[PDB]
Amino acid sequence: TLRSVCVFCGASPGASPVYQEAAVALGRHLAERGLTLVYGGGAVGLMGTVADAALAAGGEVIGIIPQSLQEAEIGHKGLTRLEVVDGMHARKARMAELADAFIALPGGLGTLEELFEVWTWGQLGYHAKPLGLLEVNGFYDPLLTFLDHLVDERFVRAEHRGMLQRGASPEALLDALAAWTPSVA
Amino acid sequence: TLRSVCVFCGASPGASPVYQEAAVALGRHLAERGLTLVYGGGAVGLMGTVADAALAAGGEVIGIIPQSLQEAEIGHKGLTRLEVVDGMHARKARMAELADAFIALPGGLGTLEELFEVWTWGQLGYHAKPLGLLEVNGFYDPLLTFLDHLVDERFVRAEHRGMLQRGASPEALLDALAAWTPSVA
Repeated sequence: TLRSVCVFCGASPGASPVYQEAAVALGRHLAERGLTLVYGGGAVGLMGTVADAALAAGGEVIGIIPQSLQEAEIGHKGLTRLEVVDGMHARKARMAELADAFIALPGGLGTLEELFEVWTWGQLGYHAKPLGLLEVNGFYDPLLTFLDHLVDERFVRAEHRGMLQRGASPEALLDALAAWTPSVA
Repeated sequence: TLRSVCVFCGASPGASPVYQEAAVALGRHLAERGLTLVYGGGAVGLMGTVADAALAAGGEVIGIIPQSLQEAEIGHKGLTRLEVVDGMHARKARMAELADAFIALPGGLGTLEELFEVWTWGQLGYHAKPLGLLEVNGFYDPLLTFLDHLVDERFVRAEHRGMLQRGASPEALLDALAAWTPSVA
């Protein structure tokens, strides 16, 4: 049973409307499902979009932001709660602490470092929470090819590769996350 | 002027001899160049290989390991120094502190989370040190395709994308890192 899902996503909006459309769909779906959205607390780019969509649908949203980005004034003013913490490391740990699962929408370097870090925490046995990519057109295609090469070349175990789900539909991806177990090897 | 280079690389050896051959070449080259090798301090997989090759060539090697991995007994016993620190976050920060540049050899999830984190630190203006991928056959090919998609889709700025160099030759990659400046946009 999922109750809260942490979403990682770009601080930019992306070069085309498809990214914002996916963000909207994800945000709306989480709220419709009774799930709490946990995220980095921004009002810019896809961060803004996913939070606004969840809020507009009546969902609870918890933003977790380091003081450094907060005084850079990027912080959302309409959330259920906006938690200001001491540093990026504390931020990521808090986000993970409150989440039952993790979803990456498209984003850049920060989105990817968040995802790979939480994934590594799973690999190392710090949590057993599933992760997933919300696919938007072919955005994640080459990353997926790369990630499967890691398994073929034996730098990543099949069971750790299997912590990462994927789907183009928020409903189908959330279903996969909610049901995820190491038993389906 | 580079004096120390931090290398990120797999804790596994990889499915074929090409990975270890590259690691050996990199390690040897750093030492031949008078550069200090900074790394995660392991004796397993490509970590072991790069360190051994640098040591065999007479180079200085500094390993930085969290107490948690140290008491999991993966720590190299023949380095110039092996620094045991408090946590993964401290580890990464120390590694960055001692490094003038960063190189990723092939690896898995941990290698990638290290790389993307240090890259993000650069993007955010915490350091202005270059990063590079040591290419081994077509290993990094799909990652590179993905990374260029991030720029096309405007989730990553061209100037931040340009902090990451690449090369199949340790000599040519180190040359690119040593010379790197934001001016070559």
